Amino acid sequence: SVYTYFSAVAGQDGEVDAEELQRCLTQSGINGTYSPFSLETCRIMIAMLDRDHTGKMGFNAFKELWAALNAWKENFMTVDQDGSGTVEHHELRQAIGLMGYRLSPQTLTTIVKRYSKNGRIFFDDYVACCVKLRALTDFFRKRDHLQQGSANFIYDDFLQGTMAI
Amino acid sequence: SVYTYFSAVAGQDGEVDAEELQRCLTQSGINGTYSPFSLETCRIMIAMLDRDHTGKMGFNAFKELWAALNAWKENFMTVDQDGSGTVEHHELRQAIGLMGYRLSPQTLTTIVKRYSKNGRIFFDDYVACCVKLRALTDFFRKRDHLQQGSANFIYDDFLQGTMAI
Ligand SMILES: [Ca+2]
Ligand SMILES: [Ca+2]
Ligand SMILES: [Ca+2]
Repeated sequence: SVYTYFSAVAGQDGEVDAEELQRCLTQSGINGTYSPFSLETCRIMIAMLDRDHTGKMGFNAFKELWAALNAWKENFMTVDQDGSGTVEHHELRQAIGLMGYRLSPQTLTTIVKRYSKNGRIFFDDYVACCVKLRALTDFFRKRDHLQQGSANFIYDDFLQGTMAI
Repeated sequence: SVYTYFSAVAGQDGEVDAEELQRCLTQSGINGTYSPFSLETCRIMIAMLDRDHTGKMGFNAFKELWAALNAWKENFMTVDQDGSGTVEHHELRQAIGLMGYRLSPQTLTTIVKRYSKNGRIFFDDYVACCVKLRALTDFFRKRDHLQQGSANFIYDDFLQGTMAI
């Protein structure tokens, strides 16, 4: 069980940091034949749910992450129509739609260019993208309760929410 | 010159991607006895100046980056008053002030937690921090029309500016 691996890598504090999380996820086999997650992707995964700002992730938060990772993995396989093991612009656009985001062509362009390596978006980068989209949206939503699609941010708040990710 | 190193790694399009930039900067000696830059840091250095959204860096952008890196390098030497080769909370506070940014102790704490390892911020992470602070502050300033320290953002705009870095 992935939960058994969590316990095995948790260490003395019963919670995982980026490095421990990377070990747990790699042992889980969630990445299949794709490359394991990078330390950076695991760090952002933690930042996404680090409500207490401790740089670590508790088990209950991990259950939420695991659920999200499996949904994102299915989306990846769904949109990877050519089975390249990489997500191209039109595929990523589809995945973004599957996740519920309504983004402009330019934003999509920016995202593809930012996450591409040698021309392609591999699983690790794809997941990192999904994580950041969710983390940034969580922050934005706290300033957009009416869900109007706009929000005011004081500079300091803006940096706190974005620099933490 | 550093531009000689740029020309040595530049692609046939006269630009460099994150990996080619990494090689150029390693040859430049901007780090001295410090470590080379991580791929992630080089990727955001490119993003910071990717005004034409090509995911690559041309000569003009590199010259701008080189100037910024030297500014950040000099600031690093200035604030690392105990010669630890690393920047601690108090020292980063000074550096952020030298960069012309005014943030709260709370935001400072968020930044230190994000980039420090055992209380120390090493060169690569320090530069990554400087890059993101500049990029996000410039993005915020563009929307802060009245220059009052607060700005309203359309959701998609917010995501493009933040996902870009
Ligand atoms: Ca632990
Ligand atoms: Ca594909
Ligand atoms: Ca120091």
